[PDB]
Amino acid sequence: EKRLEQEQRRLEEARKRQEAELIKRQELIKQAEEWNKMDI
Amino acid sequence: EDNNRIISRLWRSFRTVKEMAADRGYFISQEEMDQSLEEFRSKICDSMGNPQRKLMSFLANPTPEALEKYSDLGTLWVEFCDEPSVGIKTMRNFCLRIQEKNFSTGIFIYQNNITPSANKMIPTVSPAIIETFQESDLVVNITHHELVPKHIRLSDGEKSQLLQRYKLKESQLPRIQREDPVARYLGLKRGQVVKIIRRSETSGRYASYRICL
Amino acid sequence: ALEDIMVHYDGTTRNSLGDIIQFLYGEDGLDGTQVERQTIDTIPGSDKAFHKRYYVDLMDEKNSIKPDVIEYAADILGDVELQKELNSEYEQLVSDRKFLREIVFVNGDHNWPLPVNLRRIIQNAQQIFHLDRAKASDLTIPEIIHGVRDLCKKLFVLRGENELIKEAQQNATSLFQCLVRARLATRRILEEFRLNRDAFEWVLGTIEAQFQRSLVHPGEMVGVI
Amino acid sequence: IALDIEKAKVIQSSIEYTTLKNVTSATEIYYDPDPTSTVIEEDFDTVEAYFSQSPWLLRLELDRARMLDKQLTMNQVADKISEVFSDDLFVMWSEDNADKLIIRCRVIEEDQMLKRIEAHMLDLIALRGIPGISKVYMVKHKVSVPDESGEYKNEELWALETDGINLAEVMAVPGVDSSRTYSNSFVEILSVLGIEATRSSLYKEILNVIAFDGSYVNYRHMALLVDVMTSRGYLMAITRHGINRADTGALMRCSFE
Amino acid sequence: ELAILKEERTTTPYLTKYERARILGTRALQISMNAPVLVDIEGETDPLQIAMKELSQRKIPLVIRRYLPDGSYEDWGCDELIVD
Repeated sequence: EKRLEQEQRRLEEARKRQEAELIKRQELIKQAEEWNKMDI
Repeated sequence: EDNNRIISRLWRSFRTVKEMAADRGYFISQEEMDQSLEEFRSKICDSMGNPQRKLMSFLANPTPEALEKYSDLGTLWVEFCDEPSVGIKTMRNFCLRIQEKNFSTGIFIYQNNITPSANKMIPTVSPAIIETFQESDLVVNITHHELVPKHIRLSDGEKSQLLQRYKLKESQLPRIQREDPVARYLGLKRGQVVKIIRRSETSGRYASYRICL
Repeated sequence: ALEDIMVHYDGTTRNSLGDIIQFLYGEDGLDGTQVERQTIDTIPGSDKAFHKRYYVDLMDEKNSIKPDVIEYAADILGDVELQKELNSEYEQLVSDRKFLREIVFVNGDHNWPLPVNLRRIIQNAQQIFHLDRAKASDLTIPEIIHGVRDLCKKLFVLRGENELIKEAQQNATSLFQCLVRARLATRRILEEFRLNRDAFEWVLGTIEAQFQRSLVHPGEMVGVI
Repeated sequence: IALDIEKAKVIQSSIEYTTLKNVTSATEIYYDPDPTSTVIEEDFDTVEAYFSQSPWLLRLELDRARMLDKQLTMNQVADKISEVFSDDLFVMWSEDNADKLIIRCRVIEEDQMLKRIEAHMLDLIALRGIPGISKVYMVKHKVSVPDESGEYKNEELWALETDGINLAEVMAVPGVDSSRTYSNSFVEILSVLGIEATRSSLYKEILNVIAFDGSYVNYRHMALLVDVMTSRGYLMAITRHGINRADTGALMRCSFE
Repeated sequence: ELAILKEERTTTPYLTKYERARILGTRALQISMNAPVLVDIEGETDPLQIAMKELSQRKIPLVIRRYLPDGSYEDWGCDELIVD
């Protein structure tokens, strides 16, 4: 059970990191879409 | 029909480019990595199904791990060219776009061929780096081949530690060409060292090093 | 083309210019005359056979070490720290099986030339120490585990405390360590070979010495060979 | 696809190079001044049914047997000719139910020009398949794969072996395992997959040559040889043009050749 | 500068067969040229046999200098190298 708890903690940490990186990524996606619209 | 196969090949090239950008250290969202073919047709193909290469250009920033390991990693701009043949004008305007938006690295994928005059102005785009790939050779990701082991670019500190451990000079390492397909996949610049961890039937695992030219 | 290539004192294989051809001769640093065909026991067989051969359970009585082969069978059942040690050993064995079966030898071939013949060493020990008879062994499980674990760290191909040197040294003996751990498992030692203590230290010392003797000698003109 | 013979045959047909010359049985040139009719009575019915520029008629008869064997369609051949020649030639093709499969063409002193155009047609009209792949064979391969119980059990699978090499194009064909395509010409392997793949392929070829007659040579010797041949980033041939183009001493180099 | 300190010597601690052969040859030649013998000779007369007897007892007064590829070297005494 102790091992399972540690595994769950690490999984939650990884999930938080992925969420933060996705939040950062969406801004770049928006900028890219705006610039591609500008080129058109 | 032939439209379907063209779209499929374009989708495969897009997936390969995204994988290459992920390998070089930039961040690509997991949802974008698994962006399927039907979604690609929905987003790119028009009412007649024709695709726009201009809608596939994207941007990426290095992950904190890659940024920490490699301090020279900037922003990456990847653009597909609508023109089947690229000349001096198109390369010049691509260079202008890179310079005005201060991108560190720009990847320019063309369709058929590139004129020698356009090749001439690639080295003079400093300090930004412009790398060109053909659409045909990006359909298959060579780094997923069985015969191709995993190549990892060494940081400057690791290269120094290697040369000190073996008491070497840079000319005494095994070499890898700059136009080598894996070297162009990793965007290797002259003087950089890749570590290759390889299957061995005498010891199981064997780590080799090569230096670019 | 190959005349001026020679194994140097740091283990590398270089030509007359000093350019590196290989970072370790033969990718393991051994001599061509000091290897023999041996079978790695963790590769073949079904999962059930592997589990039956290598797993040891100290809680279930009928899935434990037989009581007539060990003197201390009374105070073994119910121990939890010793079970932790056995579980670590079995996890190491499973990792070795996965590494050999999915990376190195995908087609499952398990007969490969490797240094120091282990079967010969074991039967020599059995003949030397008269390991016949139904006598019970006095070799405790922690001694087996720690002895094999320490042996797998004294197979020096490269000397030095450098981190990169340590990584290369660990890489150079992966297959051989897999072989040694496959042969000198706890269940196999206690049941199949029935070694006692003195036979066990003799086997460990002999393995280490023979491995040291099987390395390549600096100054070999391996290119001409 | 590996375990199904029908899909494997489909892939084999899709890969093999096939040109118009492969299926063409004979070619002929006729004089016919009426674009809306013809002089030949045999082809009169088909052309008149179709109808319901230069007078020089260029026709050619396709072998029905091989045309069927290559699984081709008369419409496909006509479309290929039209694509390669735009609208410079008016093309009519007989139906599949005709006694002889024929296709007619017309230009929109020209006899020599027509002969040259006919030669070019027989030369470089590509119907389907990867260029450079002359022949393809179906081969059964025995592979040992772990079972659901972990046991290793033999298994038979279908694979293709070709004549001629085009690695980059064949790797891109859908239905092909692009992560395992292999070639016995390591120059192409170097041009496609890099230098480490070239090292592995070179070792495999050398071992194949040595072990064919049952002989055995230790691994480290061939490993040293193929590490020497690929240590400079490119294939260094074991000749004077490979060895003598190094930076070694002049006295050492002059002693060879 | 080029010499490597005794504490940081990283070469093998064993006498390679080439080093053993060269040491035996040099010692045999020196004995044949009337060099002092550092071990007691029972009834032996062959210089090579006397050299082997000296080597077995770790009494050969020679030093091996092992040249690394970069030019640096390690000095090992024949009395501190392990011989099989």
